Amino acid sequence: RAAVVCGLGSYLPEAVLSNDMLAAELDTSDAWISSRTGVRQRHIAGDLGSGDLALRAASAALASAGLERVDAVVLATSTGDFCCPATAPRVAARLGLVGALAFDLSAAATGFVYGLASVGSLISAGLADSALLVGVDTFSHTLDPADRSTRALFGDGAGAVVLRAGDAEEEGALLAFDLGSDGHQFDLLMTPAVSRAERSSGQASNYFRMDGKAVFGQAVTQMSDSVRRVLDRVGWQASDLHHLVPHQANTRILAAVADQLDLPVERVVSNIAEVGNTVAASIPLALAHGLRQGILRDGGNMVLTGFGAGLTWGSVALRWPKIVP
Amino acid sequence: RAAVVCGLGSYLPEAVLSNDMLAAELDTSDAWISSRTGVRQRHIAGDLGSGDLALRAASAALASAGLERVDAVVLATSTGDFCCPATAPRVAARLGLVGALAFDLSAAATGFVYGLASVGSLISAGLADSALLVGVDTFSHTLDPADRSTRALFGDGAGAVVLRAGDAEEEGALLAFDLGSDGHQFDLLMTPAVSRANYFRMDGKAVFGQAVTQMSDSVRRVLDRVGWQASDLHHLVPHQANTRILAAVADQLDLPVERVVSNIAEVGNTVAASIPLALAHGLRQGILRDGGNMVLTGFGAGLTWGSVALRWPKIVP
Repeated sequence: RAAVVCGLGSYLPEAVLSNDMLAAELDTSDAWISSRTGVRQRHIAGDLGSGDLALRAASAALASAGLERVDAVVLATSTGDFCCPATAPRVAARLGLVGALAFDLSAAATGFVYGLASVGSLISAGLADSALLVGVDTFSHTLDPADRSTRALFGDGAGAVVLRAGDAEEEGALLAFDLGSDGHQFDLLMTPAVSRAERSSGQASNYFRMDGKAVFGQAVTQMSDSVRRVLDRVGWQASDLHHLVPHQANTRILAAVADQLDLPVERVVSNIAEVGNTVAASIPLALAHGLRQGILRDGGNMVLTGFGAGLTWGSVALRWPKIVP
Repeated sequence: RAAVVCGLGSYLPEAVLSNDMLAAELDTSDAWISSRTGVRQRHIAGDLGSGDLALRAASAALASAGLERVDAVVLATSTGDFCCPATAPRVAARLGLVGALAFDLSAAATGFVYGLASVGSLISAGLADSALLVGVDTFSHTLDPADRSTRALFGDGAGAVVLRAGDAEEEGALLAFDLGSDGHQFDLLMTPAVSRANYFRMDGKAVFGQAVTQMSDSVRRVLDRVGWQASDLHHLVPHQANTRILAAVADQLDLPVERVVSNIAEVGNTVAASIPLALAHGLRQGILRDGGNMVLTGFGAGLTWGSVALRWPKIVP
């Protein structure tokens, strides 16, 4: 009993932050923003929360799958609408799926990969026959207004897939996983929790921070090595890969991952220039981009891979199924 | 391939807020608190976060299982140490684990039950051979200091089990599940995210009816799935919502309260930690029957609910 991908959907908020806007706001330049990140625009949730974005992505994903019900709704997010409860139950209800198994999973930029492991396993174990997994984050709400580095990189969005029970020989079946963590380096990427004083005031200044230099080099190796492990597990060489869909960490990181694997860079699916780094949403948003562009091959050998806060990392191998755009 | 419970552990913070202390601070009474909630004391985390409590609970559960290591750590919590990342990776690291599969799961007071489903399924599907599940919450950090209802009810703590790969015939095997939600009713139990430009609140009256009805129905559904009647249960171990809710669930299910495991008087309502802390209490008291028919059940914010059936295994304290 396998878990099979059978639907894809996504949603990006309407508002866009350009380099020109960001340069004007923070008294910097267009050059600096592109140079450092290669990101030219990022979508900004504004008054919308992760729940709102997830709802739109999930509805589109259900239409894609040709299904009007699923047994489970899981959100991979670090930017839930509340501290308590999870966002997933509300999203499930707003999809007309009251009664569904629903919860949020926290694994930062590796959330979508961990999400696939969790939902895929629920289906394989017989606790659900179908599921929505939504990778969604609204990191823009959590950025320091004065910080040009993070504001240049991060954007908001949601991407969703539908999984169903199936056979391991079907296109879209999740074939092998690599999953890990290194909590010894937990402090490298962080958005602190609100203090009790901040909760009392009704104002928090708990902003996302990252050690950019320390994150770059490690991110490349972490994802490259994780891909290699899953390639070895499924019996593929790097050359057998048609599609590599990494967490869109930064512009340089994506090509650097290909370099380590001696994989042609053109095989890396990337839209980081148009949407920025959307954390848990990055992989399914990149998938949606590939599908829009007709890049994704029916039955093509594919690996999805992530690395992020925790630290966390992981990869999943599958053959890409026929998905309705 | 089943997931089998093979260890139990817990940790309560040292500090205790007694009814007498709370009565003194908010000008109420032991009588009012005990009548309303059934709570007589509760443990308060203070400077310790959920990560600290989870580490201690986890270490105890490993020792209970006779293991130094497992493949995975999941924390069921709504009060993690950070907004990003999860707390589970740090816990796994400090336990000396090897690149653990690690994340936090959010399902409020149903978190332990959802956790067993997620962790159990990871094991059953072959993604892990062993795992720690920690139900941990420090709700005291999120309560309004002037709110007598929530401060009377909630306490802090962590409880953990070890699960391992095994056979469905083994004692401790997770036998059947029920899991659900109703997000249309999300506003009944809530801790808002704080704006960067908000304490926990509950609608107690509305929550009471839903807690009783959803926990009762969830148990009935899981009983049907495993093939037991309520009268076959040796133990029901519910989320410790409050004493009146547990009594109403027992009556609704035609269960004697004597078979409902509860330590809410001693630890209060600890959200995700409530079920494993109740199990720990039961084992301490010598109440738990070796191989006994057991259902764990939760309901909470989301709204969420769910139940798991298993035969309780021989765990040596």
